[PDB]
Amino acid sequence: DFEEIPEEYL
Amino acid sequence: IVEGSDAEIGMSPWQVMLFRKSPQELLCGASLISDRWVLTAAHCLLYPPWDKNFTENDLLVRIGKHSRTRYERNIEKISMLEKIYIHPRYNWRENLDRDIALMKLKKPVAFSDYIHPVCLPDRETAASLLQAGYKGRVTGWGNLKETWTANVGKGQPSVLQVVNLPIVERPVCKDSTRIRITDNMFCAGYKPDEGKRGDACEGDSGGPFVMKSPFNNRWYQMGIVSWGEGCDRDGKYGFYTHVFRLKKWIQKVIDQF
Amino acid sequence: EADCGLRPLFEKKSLEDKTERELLESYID
Repeated sequence: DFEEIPEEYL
Repeated sequence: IVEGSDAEIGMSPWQVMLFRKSPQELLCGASLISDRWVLTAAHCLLYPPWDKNFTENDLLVRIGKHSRTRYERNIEKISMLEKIYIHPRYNWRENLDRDIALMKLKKPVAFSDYIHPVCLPDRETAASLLQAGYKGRVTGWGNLKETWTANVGKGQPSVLQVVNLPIVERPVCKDSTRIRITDNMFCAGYKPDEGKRGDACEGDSGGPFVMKSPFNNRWYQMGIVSWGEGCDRDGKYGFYTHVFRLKKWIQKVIDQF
Repeated sequence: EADCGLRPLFEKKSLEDKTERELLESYID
């Protein structure tokens, strides 16, 4: 694999 | 999805991906029935047998996707869960009866060319669409094969996959499993002498089994990807949650009034 | 009431998808 999503969600 | 095809863009605007935070991974499929509600399979959130028990904070919901792994910045929408509801009589111990569950989004999502809700059936619709022989359509990002040679390829698809399967006669379903099927399920797939194949597979669960109404031109969600014995095996079929019967529960949970 | 079931890039644009007809024909058999 996955491209990284914004971390605010992680 | 086994023996499927790449979906066209915007083909299933109601298709939702259930994403896990850490580890980052694809949990299941799900559908958008509205501006704030998502319909999925219960066994995606809770299945003690495997110590599976997700909570509102462990997941993410990604709506408007095509590619499985990409982060489609301009098109997809990433939502957080506000509350999860599992059918009180979900039987994960013997047959996964009533394998249904709703999830309430924290904030409503904005519809688009890529994000649009699917319809839920009414009595007559269910009544006339849910007939053996009639074809449905399954969609997902799950396994392309029941099994495969490690490191020699990729069991997962790059983009959303799609497959059209026919509904099978109850008696036929019943005689295909030693499992106790209920009136809350239904089976689909081609028969051995049918000359065709296709099935949902691990990763496709929670996904929607939809049908198109020739009279009103709208798509209806008749079932949810539930369970199955392997993937694309002859003389075996896939089991789907009967969305029409569990409707009162949905009704009761949603409370639009 | 709320609209649903009508794909913005399909139904609404008067276009159909590649295997949509297999669904439709399955009714009129």
